[PDB]
Amino acid sequence: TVAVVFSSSGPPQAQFRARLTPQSFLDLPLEIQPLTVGVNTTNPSSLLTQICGLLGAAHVHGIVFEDNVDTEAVAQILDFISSQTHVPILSISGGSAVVLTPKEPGSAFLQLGVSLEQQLQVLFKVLEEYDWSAFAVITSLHPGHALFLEGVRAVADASHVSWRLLDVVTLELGPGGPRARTQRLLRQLDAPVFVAYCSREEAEVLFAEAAQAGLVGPGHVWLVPNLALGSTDAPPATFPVGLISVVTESWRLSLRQKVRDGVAILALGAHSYWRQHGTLPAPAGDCRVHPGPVSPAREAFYRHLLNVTWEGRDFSFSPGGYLVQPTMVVIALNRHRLWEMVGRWEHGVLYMKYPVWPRYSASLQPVVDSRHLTVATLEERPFVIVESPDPGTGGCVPNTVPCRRQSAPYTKLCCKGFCIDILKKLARVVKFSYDLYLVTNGKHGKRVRGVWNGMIGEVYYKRADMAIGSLTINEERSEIVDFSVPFVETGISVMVARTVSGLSDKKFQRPQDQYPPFRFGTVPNGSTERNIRSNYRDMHTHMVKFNQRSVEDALTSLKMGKLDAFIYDAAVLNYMAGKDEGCKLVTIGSGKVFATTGYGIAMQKDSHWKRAIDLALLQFLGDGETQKLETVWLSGIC
Amino acid sequence: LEFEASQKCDLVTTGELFFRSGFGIGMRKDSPWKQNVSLSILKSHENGFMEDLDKT
Amino acid sequence: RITGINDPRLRNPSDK
Ligand SMILES: *[C@@H]1O[C@H](CO)[C@@H](O)[C@H](O)[C@H]1NC(C)=O
Ligand SMILES: *[C@@H]1O[C@H](CO)[C@@H](O)[C@H](O)[C@H]1NC(C)=O
Repeated sequence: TVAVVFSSSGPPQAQFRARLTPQSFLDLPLEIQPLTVGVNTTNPSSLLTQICGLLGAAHVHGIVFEDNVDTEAVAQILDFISSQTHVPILSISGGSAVVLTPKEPGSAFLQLGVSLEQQLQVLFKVLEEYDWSAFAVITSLHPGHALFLEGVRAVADASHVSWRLLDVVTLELGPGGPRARTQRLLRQLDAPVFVAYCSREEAEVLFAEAAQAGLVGPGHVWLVPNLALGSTDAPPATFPVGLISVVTESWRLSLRQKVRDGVAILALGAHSYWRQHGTLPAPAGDCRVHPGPVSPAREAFYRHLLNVTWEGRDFSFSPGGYLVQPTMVVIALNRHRLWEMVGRWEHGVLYMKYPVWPRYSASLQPVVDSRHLTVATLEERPFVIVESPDPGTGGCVPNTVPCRRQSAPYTKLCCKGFCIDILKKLARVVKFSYDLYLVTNGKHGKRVRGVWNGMIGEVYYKRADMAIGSLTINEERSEIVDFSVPFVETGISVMVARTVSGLSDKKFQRPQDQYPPFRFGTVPNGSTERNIRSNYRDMHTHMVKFNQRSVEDALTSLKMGKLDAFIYDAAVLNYMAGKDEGCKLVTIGSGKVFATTGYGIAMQKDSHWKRAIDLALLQFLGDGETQKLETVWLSGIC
Repeated sequence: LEFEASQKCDLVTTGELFFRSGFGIGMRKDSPWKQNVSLSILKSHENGFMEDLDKT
Repeated sequence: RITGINDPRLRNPSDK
């Protein structure tokens, strides 16, 4: 048998009947007969008398609690009762589901919640991803403030980033006290990120005071644990929009649904113990007698009661009465005063709905940071390399940047390469922030009747602000999108198998050879095939039967013997001939470069960045760091 | 240096380049002539005219 | 030739 108790809400007579009705709900192998009890008011004698009477006149094996208006100092009574009469109980919701760390020795409470350590871990896993590192910690004079202050420091030393702390302050945010002193202390602060710990009344007082002393505008960000924010279904006034909290799963289920989970976990625990010994332990419910030394049978049943799994939800209780390894979900206050999901957490890796933090204003109209820009690119093997994050610690190796392939759902890869290092140094010197995302359409750029795809398309239509990578310079692009000075020098080159004297040779100029027809490369839809077609019609006509899949399959075709000559860029062709199986070489060499242009950073027309960072590129080229990067990333054997 | 080394006699360039830079036309700050000069230079690079001038 | 500064066989991993 399993008991059920309600408290302090709209009278759930219909809910009580609906809970009592499924005497066989088929939610587990075997179903003990459920019974329901309801207390009118929450009080010490009321609760004590009801539970003692029910469990002494019913002979019950387990009992499931349901919470109330969320007042404190109620879980202690449950701990006391469970320790005395040795009956396992379980709290499911409200204020009684707040973790009690030093529980009684022989008690079996098992309240589903999360300790401050796990919540702080999740919060610092969302601070690291957006890279704030401000740490303005504010705590009121609360009973548990010392534990929070110890935990934040303990976790601060358990990560990679320095986490430069700025200030921690403790103030009397109670119903009665000097408001002027707290006003003075709040008026003197400077940090873009705040972490606060207090109670709901303390939260409302502190937020009202912060609104008075101008700390709630679009400049700062606030974070609170689940202890504050109260009901979750009625956000009061003076609560800043953009508040971030972390709550466990099932923050939107029904009261009836929660009880169904509570009875299921007890039923599986008995069933799991049933397979071991084929019995259900007898109840021990003499509240009046209050007997019982340490009992091994109930101890073994409780030990087997810890781990449970059903319906694809892992409930694993630590020795302390709180569950370990849950799947928390981060929530935030939308622009219309309504809690909404922002980012999940599942086996230690954090996700987010937004690649950047939306910042709102007093009259909404989401402001955009002036010193932040979006950069488009894609993968070119010598220059941009994409690697999936390692299963090591969630985030990938340092000296790499997060980078996501846009297409709502996203997978966070992290891109590496030469142009990435250039971008990192540019961000270091010009003092700006950025986010990087790969392109999905055609590689580099084309004009199919005014529709430009690729990075040039994403920049020309004002969906991006730069476009770094392997992006050469030509007459067409330079008309519609700006450009900066070249930093890597390329052209057109031919790779052969280790026979021609340039493009003007009759081998390529006159495709009228009888026995041997020569074969070309020309991976289409790129820069080179535009110039080649525009300047030599016959070659374009005769180049239809040319292998065109990538810069990878062309090497295989050349090594096989199905193709004779490759035409492509120079900076990638000569590098590709540096590290090769054997030694495949090109024509005469750097003397054979045709239409010698250079790589560049595209920009929206008339952008104020252009002048600022062209000088930085020139400075970087002047003193020779580019030579070091080239010798690190662009060296070969043969 | 390379033109004179390969032109007259008995002179040889040692090693290779160690610090690279380009050549450009100078103009006053924010002059209106810049865009057209750059476009014409680029189109002459890609035309092949600069190759003919070089070989000449 | 396995140098100490950087070998392309070492800088770029090979199969053998
Ligand atoms: C833990 O889970 C296993 C697997 O079902 C079960 O046999 C065991 O009773 C559970 N409890 C303990 C204490 O091992
Ligand atoms: C540059 O060329 C455009 C047309 O190509 C012309 O309208 C403009 O006057 C030129 N710029 C100057 C400074 O003459």
